[PDB]
Amino acid sequence: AVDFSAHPWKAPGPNDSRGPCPGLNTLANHGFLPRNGRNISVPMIVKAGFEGYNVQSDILILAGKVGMLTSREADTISLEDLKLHGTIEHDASLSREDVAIGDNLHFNEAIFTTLANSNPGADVYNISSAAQVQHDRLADSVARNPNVTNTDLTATIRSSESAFYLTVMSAGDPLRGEAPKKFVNVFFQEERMPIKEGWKRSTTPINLPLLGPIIDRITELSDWKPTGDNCGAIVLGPGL
Amino acid sequence: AVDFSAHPWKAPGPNDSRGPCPGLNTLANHGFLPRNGRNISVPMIVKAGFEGYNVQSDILILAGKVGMLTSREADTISLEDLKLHGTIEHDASLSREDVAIGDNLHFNEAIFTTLANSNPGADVYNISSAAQVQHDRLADSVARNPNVTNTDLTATIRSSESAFYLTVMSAGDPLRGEAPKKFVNVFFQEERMPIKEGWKRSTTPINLPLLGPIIDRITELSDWKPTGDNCGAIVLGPGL
Ligand code: HEM
Ligand code: HEM
Ligand SMILES: *[C@@H]1O[C@H](CO)[C@@H](O)[C@H](O)[C@H]1NC(C)=O
Ligand SMILES: *[C@@H]1O[C@H](CO)[C@@H](O)[C@H](O)[C@H]1NC(C)=O
Ligand SMILES: *[C@@H]1O[C@H](CO)[C@@H](O)[C@H](O)[C@H]1NC(C)=O
Ligand SMILES: *[C@@H]1O[C@H](CO)[C@@H](O)[C@H](O)[C@H]1NC(C)=O
Ligand SMILES: *[C@@H]1O[C@H](CO)[C@@H](O)[C@H](O)[C@H]1NC(C)=O
Ligand SMILES: CCCCCCCCCCCC
Ligand SMILES: CCCCCCCCCCCC
Ligand SMILES: CCCCCCCCCCCC
Ligand SMILES: [Mg+2]
Ligand SMILES: [Mg+2]
Repeated sequence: AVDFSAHPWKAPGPNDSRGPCPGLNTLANHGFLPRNGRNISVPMIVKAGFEGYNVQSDILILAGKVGMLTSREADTISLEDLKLHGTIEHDASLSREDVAIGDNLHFNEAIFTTLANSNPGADVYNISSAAQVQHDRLADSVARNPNVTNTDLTATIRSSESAFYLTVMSAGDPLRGEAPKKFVNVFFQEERMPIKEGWKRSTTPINLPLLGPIIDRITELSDWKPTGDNCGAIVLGPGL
Repeated sequence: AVDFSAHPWKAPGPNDSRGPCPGLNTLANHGFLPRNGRNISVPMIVKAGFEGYNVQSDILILAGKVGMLTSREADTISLEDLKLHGTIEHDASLSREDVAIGDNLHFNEAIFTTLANSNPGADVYNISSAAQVQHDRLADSVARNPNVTNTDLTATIRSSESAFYLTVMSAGDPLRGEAPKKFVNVFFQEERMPIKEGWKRSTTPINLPLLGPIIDRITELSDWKPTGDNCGAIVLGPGL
């Protein structure tokens, strides 16, 4: 059914739509999603995320339908549409700059330094390192971004994203909440599945029951606190 | 051309899905949407709203994709899913009870009394009557529902809904912001297009540019103020 050898990595061209999400960009760069990054529906995302990563429909339907709000189309997006600030896209990203003081769309190596340097002395990233990175990235946004938004919702989304890189890029059981640095680094820096380096699609389904306790533990270890508004309101569509 | 003779009203059966929205219920009762009220996509809503009412894609795409959040499916809903409180469904409805103190799903004649009795001495409802109804419905919820939610967002949705019945059920130019009581009453009470009573689909497109000034004027005349935190956060999916 799914043949990874028939899904080679190819660099996106200059008119291939790419977004702020390394998960979806990586699927597109391997043809699990359309390589042009356009006309993508939630069914397409569900199937691509299952085939590529063994991520289940529960989280992809929930996230996907929120992502659909970022376009002007009835049932599709471009991947670039997802950069719409305050729908899903948030400050204190792991690999992108805050929209008020920089580029909220493209991989940025200087931002990524915090993650790349985390968990000193080990060859994996794990739940405690992930939490430390989140704490540090939010401190960076509070220090440098006069428009910073930090809410219960953005904090949960951020922990979700960390749980994603820990699980989808895992070597063994994604339950363990740890992933080889060499796999995660390739994922973010090149938006490529690190097949050559020894990565394989998880044989364990990654769903909400699995991710939940990981998300909550990342949040707990990150020493997160409310800083201001705390209204979990999302942007419901472009140009409002 | 649209043939309404090909789209007769039929009462919903006991396992036909129906929701809190008279607009979409009415389209289903005429087969513009599936009579069973199930497996409804945003494209289906766009086409049905155009064919039945001359409502354009701008508002239906925006509202439709928010409505999709209420189901567990990738790109469809059942009409009943739309009852999900705090996505679109709100307190101080025109024809339904608040969820905390009653049934937020079915037409309720006692609630509907306020609208049915508005604009005394005219045979139309109009912008000032619609505003008075909204003021009175909200006051009712504030008096009887200690859990009332009333925010910039719910207030905008409410004025949008009033603008819809004023425009879609109009006799002449929907621009005028007035509709025969005999048409509107059938719309709410029977969820039927009042063809027998003389109604015809608008020949003027109903879109955001047309609705916007009507919405804003209803709001202005309604002497509205927020309740509590005024947080415009929506519920992003069922069972959270
Ligand atoms: C419905 C599916 C998905 C949608 C709509 C989606 C959307 C997004 C968006 C909008 C962001 C930017 C958040 C920000 O940093 O400001 C993002 C980030 C991220 N997504 Fe996805 N995503 C989805 C699925 C996935 C999958 C399957 C993975 C797999 C690992 C993933 C991993 C990530 C990671 C690691 C980030 C963090 C990037 C950063 O902080 O620099 N996502 N996602
Ligand atoms: C197509 C034209 C539409 C018309 C004419 C229309 C009309 C209305 C009206 C008049 C109400 C208020 C009922 C009341 O307060 O008792 C209402 C409520 C509602 N409509 Fe629609 N609607 C339309 C489209 C939509 C769409 C596309 C969605 C979502 C996909 C939607 C979802 C709802 C919901 C959830 C409510 C419940 C709000 C509440 O009263 O608590 N409607 N609609
Ligand atoms: C998107 O894909 C659908 C089939 O899934 C196709 O009919 C449609 O034309 C495509 N959209 C565009 C704009 O190319
Ligand atoms: C993460 O790895 C570091 C270094 O190996 C270790 O000290 C720490 O206990 C680990 N944390 C978790 C949650 O496994
Ligand atoms: C961001 O903050 C600055 C300085 O506090 C202020 O001038 C500006 O209005 C803010 N911009 C936004 C996006 O609200
Ligand atoms: C609505 O109708 C009433 C009675 O005919 C009238 O007094 C009122 O001015 C009308 N308002 C608008 C906005 O047309
Ligand atoms: C109403 O709000 C209060 C807030 O103090 C809360 O305790 C209660 O559970 C709410 N009731 C309902 C019906 O949810
Ligand atoms: C990209 C993160 C997923 C966004 C989905 C919003 C709902 C809350 C977070 C998902 C896990 C609880
Ligand atoms: C008939 C009820 C739906 C119409 C209005 C919904 C608009 C969605 C939210 C956008 C900001 C108000
Ligand atoms: C959210 C969809 C309905 C919006 C209509 C209310 C305001 C219209 C004019 C305001 C200018 C931005
Ligand atoms: Mg970001
Ligand atoms: Mg209601």
